[PDB]
Parts: sequence; C-alpha cells; structure tokens
Amino acid sequence: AIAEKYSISQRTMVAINRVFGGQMPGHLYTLDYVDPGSEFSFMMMIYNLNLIEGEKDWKAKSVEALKFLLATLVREGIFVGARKSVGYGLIKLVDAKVSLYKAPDHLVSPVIVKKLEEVI
Amino acid sequence: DLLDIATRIAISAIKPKPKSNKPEPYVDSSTINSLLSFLQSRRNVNELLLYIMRQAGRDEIDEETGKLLLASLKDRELKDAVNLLGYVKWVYDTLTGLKVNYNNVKGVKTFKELVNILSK
Amino acid sequence: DLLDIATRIAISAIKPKPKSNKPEPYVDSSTINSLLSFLQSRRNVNELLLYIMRQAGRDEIDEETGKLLLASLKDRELKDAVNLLGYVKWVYDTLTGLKVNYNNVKGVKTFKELVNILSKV
RNA sequence: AUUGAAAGUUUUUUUUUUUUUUUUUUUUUUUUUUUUUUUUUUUUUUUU
Repeated sequence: AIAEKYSISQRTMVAINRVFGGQMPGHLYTLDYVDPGSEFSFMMMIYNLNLIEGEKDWKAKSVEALKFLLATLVREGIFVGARKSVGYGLIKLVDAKVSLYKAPDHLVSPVIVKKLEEVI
Repeated sequence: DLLDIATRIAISAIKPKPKSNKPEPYVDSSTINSLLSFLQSRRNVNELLLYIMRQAGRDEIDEETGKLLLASLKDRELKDAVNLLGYVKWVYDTLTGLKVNYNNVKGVKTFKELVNILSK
Repeated sequence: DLLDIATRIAISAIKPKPKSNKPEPYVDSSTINSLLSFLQSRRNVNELLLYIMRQAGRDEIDEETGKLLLASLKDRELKDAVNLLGYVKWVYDTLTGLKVNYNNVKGVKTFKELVNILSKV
C-alpha cells in the first residue's frame, strides 16, 4: 500500500530520570513518521471464498472470520507499525469496492461489484 | 549534474565560522537535517526557500551559501529538490566526519575533484 | 588483477578496531553487505563513492581502507565495480570464518600469496 | 611387375517429452523534550 498525500514528520522523545526528575540522560531518540491522515492504495485478493453470497456450511466460520476482520479494519482499524503502544500507527479502510469474479460464467468480467460496507 | 552543485554548496557551507572560540563549520548538521525534515513535512519548494532565507537572515548560514542554495532551488521539482538536499547532507556529513580542512577544498567545483582529494 | 586489489582492501579492512573491548576487525560484514546492496539498488558508481565516504566519516570504516576503495572505484565501470565488491566480500568472509590473525596476514599484497599462506597452514 | 586385380563399411534416424525453487515469517520491545531565570530598575501631575 503506497501513499499519495503523505507527509513525513519527525518527533523527538527523551526520557526522564526518576531520581532528579527532568534531567535528560542522553537517551534522545528522534523517529520518523507519516502525517496523521494520508491515502493508501489497498488491494487484496481472496480465492475460493465467496463473500457476497457466502458458503453454506462447507469449511465455514472462515468467511465469518474474514468478515469479522474486515469489519474491525473498517470501523475500528487495526494497529500496525513500530511503536504501536503510544498510539503510533492506526490504519483504517474508509471505503472499498468489492468485486467478485467467478470462473465459469466470466472471470475477467466482474460478476457483482458492491461497496465493502454492504458486505459487512 | 546535481552532485556537482551539492559539492559546491557543501564546500561553501563548510567555511569556518568567524568569531568562534573553536574552529567549527559556519553551518551545523542540525540545520541541514532541519532543512530535510522541513522539506519532507511541507512538501513544497516555496516555503522551503522561505525557511532557508529566514535561517540565512538569522545567522548560521553563510550569505554565499544561502545565495547558492536559492539559485539551485529557484526552479526545481520536489523530487529533484529532495535528491539535491540528500546529496548535500551526505556530502556535508562526509566533510565533517573526515575533518577535512577548508583551505584544501576552496578550489573544488565538481564531485570528482573532491573524491580525488579525499582519496589522496 | 582485481583479486589482488580485493585482497589488499580486505586486509586493510580486517585490521583490529581500537577502543573495542572484543577482538574484531575494524569493519563488519554488515558494512560490506550494505555496500553491495546499495550499489545494486542505486546502480551508480558516484553514489557508491558517496556511501563509502559517509561510512568512513561515521568512524566505522578505516580511513586507509576508504582511500583504497575510492582509489579503486574511480574511472571504473559498474560491472568491474560489482566484481571488485564481490571479491572483497568473499575475501573478507573467508578471513572472518578462518579467524586469520591480522598480524601475520598484513604483510601480503598478492592474492596468490594469500592462497599460499592459507594452503601452507 | 606379388598367384592378382578393383571396389569409401557406406548410407538413413534432432537425446526428445512430462516439472513455477515453492509454502509458512508484522524490523518490534522499552524511554514524559525537562531543568535552573520575579517583565525588573530610573521619573514629585505638574509653572508666568
């Protein structure tokens, strides 16, 4: 997922010695970041797992797990990145067209195209 | 080439700082890293030139160094600007780490001449 | 030929690093791998020279080794530079794996001499 | 001037087909940009 309206921001964080509070013990580390808000080109392929129609009962609970993951990504958004504990790194999928391609009728031509919101 | 311009501007910026207790460059690496960070964050050339001019007015940047930077970045694309700034930062870092004397690099105009001087 | 240059460069780069509490060469295999990767990715010789100069200025590459590298990698083709860097990496890896002492190996300036030294003992 | 000789071991045949160096593997775990500094001193709401 490459970025388009990105912007690199540098943040400098230093520690505070517990004894004699306030002194910087020289652990001054500066890290690079992306701007809070920038589009990313997301593309994902899933094979042999119907989502728009779903599978009846064969190897099920995998479609449910995938839908749960997608719902978490869309509404809440997962945490990725280097720090991931001080809030650095929280991606979210705003909108995504879900295009279904079926082999027998027409694989190149999409069968059903729907927005991801209706899928979940 | 961009590298020749980068070497020339780094040489102009490695001039000794007048009226200093110790022999040190007139321009510090912190300024160069700030230039890089500002260009990455703002992602434009106009306010980058504005910041360069403000720094030059507030000392810490040689007048000829600022003039060369302004002439180089007067009309340049963002990618070309960041490439030039990265080259300048690397050349300045090399000069500082090598503790190269200014008087021996007052006549270099290209990158090949500087490379030969460093090798010999 | 190129192998002699590579051997001399590796010998210069394998000199013990002062102010280091553990016996190790002045440079590290990570530096050589970074050199090769940078040359492959950037596909430019002048950028490689800039990388070498910055690594030398970072007080992690011996100044004599840096001078040798800069002397060798000027007016030289990209393919020749790649071959020389590969030879340097292989010789350095061999010396590191064999734990060759720098004291008894700094006196050789020919690849054949190094081969004879390794074969004899 | 051999009992005495004059005949290419030659023609002809593709070492070819089947097979994705592939699956799995988040360069993350930790660290408060704080810390010492009084917007202070000088000046008569006033004369022919």
